[PDB]
Amino acid sequence: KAKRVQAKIEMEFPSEDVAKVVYEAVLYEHLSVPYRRSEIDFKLEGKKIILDIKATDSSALRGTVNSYLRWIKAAIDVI
Amino acid sequence: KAKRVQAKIEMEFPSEDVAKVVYEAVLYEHLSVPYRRSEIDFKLEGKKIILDIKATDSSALRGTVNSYLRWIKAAIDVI
Repeated sequence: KAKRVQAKIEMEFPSEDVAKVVYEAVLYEHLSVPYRRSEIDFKLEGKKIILDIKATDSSALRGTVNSYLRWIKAAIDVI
Repeated sequence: KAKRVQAKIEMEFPSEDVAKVVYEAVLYEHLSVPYRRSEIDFKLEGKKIILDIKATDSSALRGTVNSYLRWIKAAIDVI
């Protein structure tokens, strides 16, 4: 019985060409997944990586935040 | 190499008094656990709940949601 739900993550990194890097690859596995759950407007601008999300509900979200915070570490791993 | 990582969350609920129950459960659970890592600012204000989370890294950020989102979703099921 949970209604409208929204999440926002920012992250800090060493080089912009290391935020460029982390942001720009997590993107290719985000474009490579149609049928997402449930709403996203990821974006890098500096050395921050910005993640804003939405979920029909409490868990339409949690498993997705998981999904991408690993994917974001999975990206830190090759660096 | 993820320097500081932060997620602000907001949940809107049926009754400004059905959310008051969840706060209280979770808050209890967030507080029947001193030594609680990493950083959590739990504030019920209105029909909305705002879970502020500051962490050491993506991973820190990550698991300090699951157990806490899965607490919220727990409170939800005793109603």
